[PDB]
Amino acid sequence: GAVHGHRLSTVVPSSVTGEVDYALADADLAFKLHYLRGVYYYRSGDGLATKVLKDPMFPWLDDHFPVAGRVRRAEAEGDGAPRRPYIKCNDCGVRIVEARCDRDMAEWIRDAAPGRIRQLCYDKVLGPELFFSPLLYVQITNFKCGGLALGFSWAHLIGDIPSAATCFNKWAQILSGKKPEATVLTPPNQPLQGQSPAAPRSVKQVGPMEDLWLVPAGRDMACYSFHVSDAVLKKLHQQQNGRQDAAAGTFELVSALVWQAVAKIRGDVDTVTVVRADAAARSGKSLANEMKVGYVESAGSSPAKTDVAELAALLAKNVVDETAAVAAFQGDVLVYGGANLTLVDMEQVDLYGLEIKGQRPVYVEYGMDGVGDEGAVLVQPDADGRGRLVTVVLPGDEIDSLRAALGSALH
Amino acid sequence: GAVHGHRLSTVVPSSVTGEVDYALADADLAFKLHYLRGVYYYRSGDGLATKVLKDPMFPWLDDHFPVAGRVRRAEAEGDGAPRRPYIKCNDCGVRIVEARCDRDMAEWIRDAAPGRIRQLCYDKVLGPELFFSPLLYVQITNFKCGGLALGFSWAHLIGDIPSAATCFNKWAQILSGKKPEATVLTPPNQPLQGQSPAAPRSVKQVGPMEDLWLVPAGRDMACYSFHVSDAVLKKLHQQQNGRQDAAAGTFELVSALVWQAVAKIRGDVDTVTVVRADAAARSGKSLANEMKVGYVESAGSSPAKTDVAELAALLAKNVVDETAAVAAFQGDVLVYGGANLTLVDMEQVDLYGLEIKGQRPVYVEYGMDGVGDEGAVLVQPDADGRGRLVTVVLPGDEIDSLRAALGSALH
Amino acid sequence: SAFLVVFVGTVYVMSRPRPVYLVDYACYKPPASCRVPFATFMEHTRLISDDDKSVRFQTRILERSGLGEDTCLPPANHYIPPNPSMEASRAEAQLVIFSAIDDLVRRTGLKPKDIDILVVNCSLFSPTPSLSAMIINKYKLRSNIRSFNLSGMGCSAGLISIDLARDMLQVHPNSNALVVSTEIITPNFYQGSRRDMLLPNCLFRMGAAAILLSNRRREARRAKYRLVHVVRTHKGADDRAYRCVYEEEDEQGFSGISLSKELMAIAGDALKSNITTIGPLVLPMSEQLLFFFRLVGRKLVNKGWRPYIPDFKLAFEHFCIHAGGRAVIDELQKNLQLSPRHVEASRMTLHRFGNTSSSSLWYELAYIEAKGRMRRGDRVWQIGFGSGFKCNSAVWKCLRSIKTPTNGPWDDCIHRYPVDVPEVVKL
Amino acid sequence: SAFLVVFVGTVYVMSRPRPVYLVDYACYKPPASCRVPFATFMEHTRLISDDDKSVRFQTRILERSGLGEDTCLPPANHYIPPNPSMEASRAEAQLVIFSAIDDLVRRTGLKPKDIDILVVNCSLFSPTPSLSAMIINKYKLRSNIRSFNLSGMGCSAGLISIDLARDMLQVHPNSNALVVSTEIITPNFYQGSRRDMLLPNCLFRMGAAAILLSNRRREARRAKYRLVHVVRTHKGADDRAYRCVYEEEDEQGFSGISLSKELMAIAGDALKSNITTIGPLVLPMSEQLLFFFRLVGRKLVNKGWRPYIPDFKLAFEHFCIHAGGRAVIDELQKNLQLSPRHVEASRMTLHRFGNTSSSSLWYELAYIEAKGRMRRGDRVWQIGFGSGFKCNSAVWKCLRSIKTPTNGPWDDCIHRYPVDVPEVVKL
Ligand SMILES: CC(C)(COP(=O)(O)OP(=O)(O)OC[C@H]1O[C@@H](n2cnc3c(N)ncnc32)[C@H](O)[C@@H]1OP(=O)(O)O)[C@@H](O)C(=O)NCCC(=O)NCCS
Ligand SMILES: CC(C)(COP(=O)(O)OP(=O)(O)OC[C@H]1O[C@@H](n2cnc3c(N)ncnc32)[C@H](O)[C@@H]1OP(=O)(O)O)[C@@H](O)C(=O)NCCC(=O)NCCS
Repeated sequence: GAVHGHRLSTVVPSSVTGEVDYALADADLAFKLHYLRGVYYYRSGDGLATKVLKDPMFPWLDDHFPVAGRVRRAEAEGDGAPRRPYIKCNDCGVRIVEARCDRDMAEWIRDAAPGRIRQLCYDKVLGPELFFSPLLYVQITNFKCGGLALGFSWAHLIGDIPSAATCFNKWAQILSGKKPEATVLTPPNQPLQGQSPAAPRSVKQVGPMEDLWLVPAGRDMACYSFHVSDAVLKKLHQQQNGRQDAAAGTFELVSALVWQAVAKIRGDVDTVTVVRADAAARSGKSLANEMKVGYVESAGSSPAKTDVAELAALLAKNVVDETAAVAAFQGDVLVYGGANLTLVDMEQVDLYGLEIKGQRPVYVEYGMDGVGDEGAVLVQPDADGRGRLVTVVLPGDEIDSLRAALGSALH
Repeated sequence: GAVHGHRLSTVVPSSVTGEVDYALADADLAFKLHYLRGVYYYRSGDGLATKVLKDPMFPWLDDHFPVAGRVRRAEAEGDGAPRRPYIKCNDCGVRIVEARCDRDMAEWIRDAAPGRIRQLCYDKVLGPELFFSPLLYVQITNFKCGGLALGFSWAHLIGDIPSAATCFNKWAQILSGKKPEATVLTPPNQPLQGQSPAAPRSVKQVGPMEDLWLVPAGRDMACYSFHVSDAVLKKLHQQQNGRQDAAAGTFELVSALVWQAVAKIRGDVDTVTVVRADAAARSGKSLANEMKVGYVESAGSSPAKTDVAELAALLAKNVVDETAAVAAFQGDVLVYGGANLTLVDMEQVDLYGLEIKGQRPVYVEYGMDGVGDEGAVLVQPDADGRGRLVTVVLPGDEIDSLRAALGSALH
Repeated sequence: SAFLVVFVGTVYVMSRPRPVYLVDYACYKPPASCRVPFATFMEHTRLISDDDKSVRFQTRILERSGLGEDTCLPPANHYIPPNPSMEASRAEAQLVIFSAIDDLVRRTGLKPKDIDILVVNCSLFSPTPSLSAMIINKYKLRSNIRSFNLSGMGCSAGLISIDLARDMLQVHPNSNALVVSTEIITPNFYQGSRRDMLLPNCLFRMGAAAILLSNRRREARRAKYRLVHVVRTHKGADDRAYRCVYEEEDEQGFSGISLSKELMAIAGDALKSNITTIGPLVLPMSEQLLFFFRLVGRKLVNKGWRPYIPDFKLAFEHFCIHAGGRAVIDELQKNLQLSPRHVEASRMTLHRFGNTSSSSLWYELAYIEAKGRMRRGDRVWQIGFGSGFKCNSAVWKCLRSIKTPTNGPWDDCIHRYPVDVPEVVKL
Repeated sequence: SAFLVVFVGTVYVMSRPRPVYLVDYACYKPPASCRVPFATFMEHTRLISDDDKSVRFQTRILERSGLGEDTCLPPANHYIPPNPSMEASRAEAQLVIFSAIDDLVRRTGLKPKDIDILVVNCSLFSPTPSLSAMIINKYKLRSNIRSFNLSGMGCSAGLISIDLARDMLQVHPNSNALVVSTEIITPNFYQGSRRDMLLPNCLFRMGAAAILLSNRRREARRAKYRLVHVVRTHKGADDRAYRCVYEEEDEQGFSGISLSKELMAIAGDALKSNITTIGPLVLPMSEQLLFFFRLVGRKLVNKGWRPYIPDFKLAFEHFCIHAGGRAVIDELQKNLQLSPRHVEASRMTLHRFGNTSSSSLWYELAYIEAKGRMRRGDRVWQIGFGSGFKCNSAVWKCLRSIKTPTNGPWDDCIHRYPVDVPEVVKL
């Protein structure tokens, strides 16, 4: 009942780009150890053989030619204590895996075992051959009923979650016959005179590994997905009575609910970071990790016995943003679970904008690879936009206990 | 260590024989369940690649065209309860197996392990697809030292041991450049008009097998080779002193020695049959089973403590001939080890007559296959032509107990 | 003035084509050390295939196929299983080709440095360098030779090579053309079990032919035949007749030719589409006018009278039908109402040599020579059909009467032919 | 009288050879969805071969190969690993042929029933029915068409097909010949690890050409070139030259083309043996008489003076050297002393399209047409070398000046050419 027949391929830019050095920014290299794992389910894949899904990728990669590039390294000024990487824009391409599944797709949507995102999207990283590792992978599975599951394996080095979701929208628009927006990538990034010796409280400076940009697991991290309905956030709105409301009800109480769920299984969950996927902080939205990294301390109230609205007000209005300190730090960062449990707010993105012909996706979930040693949650909107969808990536020992410690509030 | 790389092939007669129904004698149908497994070793196989060994097989096979035939079954006149087989002389051919071994050949010749003929010639019989089973298998193995071992697997149906050995010598005479003698097969063998309803005492009739012309073993029969010298021949020749010498000590003393050796491992060996391969009774040797089958009872007394000279004088001149009733008997008679131990005397045959270029063989041992639950010994001349060589075929659990009983007398 | 007969003279002479002379030809006779009887082919078939369906089908086809016990296979189809490589097939191409050119050079006195045109054809096997560069390497032919390699053109590329050398023997004068036409059947062995792809396994045997053509006027006394007509009919425009004989790969990934079920009707309407473009050329005038008078009789009385086929027995003395199969020959004998003597070369070449190659026509010509029936002034017809359903034809005219000891491929067995070829073979 | 000029008139006219005009030709332009750069070729090599010895070789070859970034491989070598079947290679033959003839039919007004000669060549791929029968089935050509499939003759069969269509048009009057020169490189991919058999993996790219030749007098106002000379040189009699380019099988059983180590010492001496048999034809008398007046000067004075090389820059204006590799073009620039403008067509064809086929000369001709440098009465030299080391050459002469928009295979990139082609690709 697993996927098989992994036929690999490569789609390249349709035009020669010449010698180009897309120089990565400081925040580009601060997020290099993480990997977006995103799949997009569809109720029908008729008329969608893997030549009409691959032929729009040649004009799509013309506008996004650093995605088809490869990582190289330059030389330092004096002795080579740093070696700043850059995406060499040779037309080296991105992998197109064409798998197939024999199980029914709808019964795989109704699943509790955390093995969906690891199976349905191709699990490679910027691996041991760092100079020959693609920055994007597409897995196109076909089910027994006839569904379609476009699974994108995006590398967080080149661009973040808005710059990944809109980049996939810009391919679905070419597939739908539309004309996408012309993407800027024109102002070249420059190294800032930083070196940031005051280390952030959101990070954990790992050892400077050479050619494997994937901090190893240690634990047994797995990507479990659960959907939260629209009526549950109404129950998250009938608790903050008699006081002022500064919690953004679309994300903040949803994060505090799973924070309270983790604060019955794990004791030391005191410090917690967030990474704000804000659209207003997209100053020159080209392809860049424009996340807002900020940690939240709970100095007086422990989160294990405190109500979810109080944790919501603690996380929302009391944040210490350090998104420039993580950029100015000298690499090897691992912000997705370095010291604290991370909460990602990627709900503002047009996640269901992967219209192939006129087909809205029926389920869109994201997962992460290279998550740190405390875990991560990934809130994201559902198909109708009423409720939310949370894919939590726990160390794996706490998955089945979260099924009991969380199902009481959902039921 | 073991033989590998079995490359099967097929050589056919060089001229079309047309449709020829080569009828079989009753003595040919009596011996149809046994199989000659005889290998011929060589110190050097230079100039003997498997084309110059295969091209003389085509002018050899049209000389002996019923060897390349296949067994069929005619329809009876009245009720079809008997159906007489006949070798239909279509040029289906004989198998050529071209294997190799990375072992030193001289160490394998001096190996006391009973599995040597099982590996060096092709273990196939007239199998369950009886109408398409080859009647002869040559196995040509080449050694790392540079030797050669022609392994001839001969079906006893078509011809006996003189009629196999002289046929292989007739092949080697064409291979060397000589001219072989007139291979007569001109009088057609006819079914004799004798029924013989009483079974002979030298045999045990097995069940009426349909298409597998091989009795299933039950036990784990193997063939052990031990060289007996002419000094051991003269040693037993000084034991019939003070008596008249009528026991032909070229065969009789050795067969009495192995009978005395098996009469401390098995208790009831008092009646032992002897298949006499006489050269004076070869009335028109064409391709025929002109053996002499006779059972010998040991005068009531037990051979457990009887001397080998008394056993020689008891087994030589006191033979009750049954070779005219084992042929006239109808159906699956199992001569070689059916009800009595068999002592075959294949020593007068031209066994080292495989002159290939000028090359005498260094070692020739014959084994059998399909031997019943009583055993079989096989004397044959050794390389000097003075002593003997015995390949004894025991159940397998009697092999190593014979090594303790015969090693003192051989010394 | 006497300058009115020279303008119907030398102008007419310079408008006449050069004659193409078949000097001799040397058909390769395979040794008896490579023959495959019916019984050993059946025993090799039911030893590598476990199913009792694809052995019971080849057993019926090889029974009712008209092949005999003298048909030969290369020294790689004798193993169980066969091991065809590119070094065991090219070594089989250095055997059937070179020992057929050597049988031609010694019997005509041909010098290799006076070969100007070389046309080799082999359907499946086409290595790099080709089978023409192999002959140029072997016999050390000249650096300005016109070499060609017509590969992939089926079992009718013998007459395509004949027409190619003939149309090269009109542009270049005083030249000799070596035409080699083989079929290397070591990689032509299908391995799987598809029932439409197992017919080239049960029909294709060893065979080769080296042909020496020349347009020199000195060779008018040494040549045996003069080439008169070559008529080509490529029926590949139909979709059925193009994918009829068609090389595929099955589900296991084994290559092989696949013969369709309607191979017979596609053939018989490509033969008669070649007969109606050779009837105006080779028939007598009386038969043509009688056919026209019986053709205009179905125009005014009733739309379709009885079909009057012209008698080709009064237009040819020898018929060389390409020995494809037994069913293909006796339906062409059924059409043209041929005698059993007329199809006797094609039946006994199918019996002796099997369906060899595109060069079965030359073994048939050597049969009707070796029987001593080839008088001078006789007309030869060579009907050859293949893949893409090109159905080419050729008309030769005998120059000198051929002696009975021919030293060809039929010499050791011409006194045991013809044989009664039965409908079935007893097994 | 009045017959004093007729017999030196119309007798000479009936001895005059028929002219063969190149009407038009259409090269296949592969789409940019099938392009293979240097980087993805390297990343595809170091994912199916774990040994870093047959990868560090590919690095040096494709670095110093002169192939650019727009070279195209078929849609079966884009997979990791490639899955070259027969269906994926036959359906790739239906892409590069049927969209190169359709570019020729729509630009010439050619009818399918006005095709009388069809000469297709493709070295490695040769299916059954032939590649010519595929064209006859698709375009529905006539029943009596002269169809020839020259398979196995290597990368120099692009001019063997031209010479064959030349000689077939001398026999048949008022006919149109179609010449398709391809290389179906889906089965031409080496699957092993031997170093000598890995050079066709780096250089062989996609390409085709569909040529229309005719002998009609009406095709002299519309046609582009007239065929002057075709000179064939077959060095296959030598044993070093025969087995230089050889289709072997390696130890693991993977077929492929095995180039020898002395590839340039044979291709420089199979080509300078082709210069001497084209010198008397194409040079002026003022070069030839000076050449043998200096050649008699090294006969009686001493055993060889300083060798004067005949200027072919005074004999031709346009050179189309076959784009085999970079190391052949730079040494032919050394011997013949050509300018970089003369070898600009071959270098930019190797850079844009790569070592395509036997039809790289037609992409070079489209280069020197698309730049507008092809005037009236210009002489074109097309040197082509292959396997068996046939080294054929051809000389054309332009009949009408070609305009700059030519809608061929160069249109989108002719304003960015020529480019500086470096020695090593910096990676
Ligand atoms: C076999 C051949 C003798 C004709 O058939 P036949 O054996 O004379 O006669 P049959 O009536 O037995 O033929 C039909 C049988 O063979 C099978 N058969 C015959 N041709 C078949 C084909 N092309 N594909 C599949 N099955 C075929 C039929 O299925 C039937 O077997 P079945 O019981 O499974 O249905 C054979 O010569 C032939 O078909 N033509 C050969 C032509 C050729 O090879 N041309 C190449 C040109 S050089
Ligand atoms: C490919 C080409 C650029 C040569 O590249 P290059 O830069 O000259 O490469 P070199 O041969 O000097 O590189 C050295 C290596 O080449 C290898 N090599 C080169 N040609 C080889 C051949 N034919 N077989 C085996 N090895 C070969 C050597 O094994 C050597 O190994 P190394 O790495 O240990 O030194 C080109 O000049 C060429 O080889 N010509 C072929 C033209 C052609 O293919 N013809 C087309 C129609 S046939």
